[PDB]
Amino acid sequence: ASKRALVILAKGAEEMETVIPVDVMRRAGIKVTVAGLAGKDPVQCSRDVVICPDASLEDAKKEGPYDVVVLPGGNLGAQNLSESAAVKEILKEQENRKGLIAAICAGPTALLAHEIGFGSKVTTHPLAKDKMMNGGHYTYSENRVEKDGLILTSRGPGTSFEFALAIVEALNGKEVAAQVKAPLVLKD
Amino acid sequence: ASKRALVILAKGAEEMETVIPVDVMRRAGIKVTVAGLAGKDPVQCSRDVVICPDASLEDAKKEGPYDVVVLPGGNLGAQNLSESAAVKEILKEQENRKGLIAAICAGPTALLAHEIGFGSKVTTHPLAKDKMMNGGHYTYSENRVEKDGLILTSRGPGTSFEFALAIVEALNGKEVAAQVKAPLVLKD
Repeated sequence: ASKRALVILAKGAEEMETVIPVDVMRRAGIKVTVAGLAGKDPVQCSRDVVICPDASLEDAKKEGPYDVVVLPGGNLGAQNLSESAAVKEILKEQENRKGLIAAICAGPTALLAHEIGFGSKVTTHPLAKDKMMNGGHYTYSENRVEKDGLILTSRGPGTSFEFALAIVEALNGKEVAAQVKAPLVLKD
Repeated sequence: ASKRALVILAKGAEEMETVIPVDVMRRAGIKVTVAGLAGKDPVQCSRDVVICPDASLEDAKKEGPYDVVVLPGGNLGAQNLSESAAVKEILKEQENRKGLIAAICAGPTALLAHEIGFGSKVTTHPLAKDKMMNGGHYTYSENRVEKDGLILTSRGPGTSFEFALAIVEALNGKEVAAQVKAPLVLKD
């Protein structure tokens, strides 16, 4: 009866945008797997923080399904996500079974690369807007967190807490989110 | 002409409170060393995020001095910090040369264990107040970030961005802090 979250971690990911959702989701009792795109080896994030994944993406793919698939940002991380055929397969399957897809900052741009969620309202980092909107396949929002159907997006490192709590609210409900939020000492 | 920051990482540290300052400080051009209390080996943080330090604390001690020494929180992390004689020596030396000491959430309680900064106004997580105030050696503040002389403290994971930007403002000034803050997409 435990919800499961997959966080996909590639070289160049924004480490804050990775650790904050992972931590918050585990405070909410979600089973999170931090899966390394390239294997089980340690991953050098964008600001040189180095994180050891729980599993390779190949292994974690076999222990699905997941209630949420999480795509962190960071410009080089999103590009690695956008180029990976394993990500495409994971996202297409998640879309088909109507599971949640969550992406933050530059992360949403992998959705475009993989033709995921066309027609949805999404947000990105302001610096990633032109890229996400190439072709007019989505509608752009400047809300800090945006959710349209099964696509949940958010804007940058400083929205990471709101993004994570929104995932918690979607999976476990508003009261768990409120209970997890209080000890964090957030402003709003 | 590069400012240097030491972040001391022990088993059980709050990973958000570790990654956010490290990342923000590196965006500001500070040379940060993430030093593992127990050695160069990977460290299991409080929510099971596993981080590889840059150096052991023994090695990093030799490449000082540092403009700021940073103590993350997490209850078991702070207790490991509070029990370590190497931390005591690092903090006492930092106090004597009037360098900045920054601690967040439960982190400040290591200051008490090591008799650092008595008489200063400090803040902690609300849950760590009774422990920090044992003996009346400090004055308690409920400000989200508190700075009194060379002691900079802050309250919890959700204050981590404000805490980090305050370190940046102290080391590099208000304009660098403002410049680093803007791309993060913080609310206030």
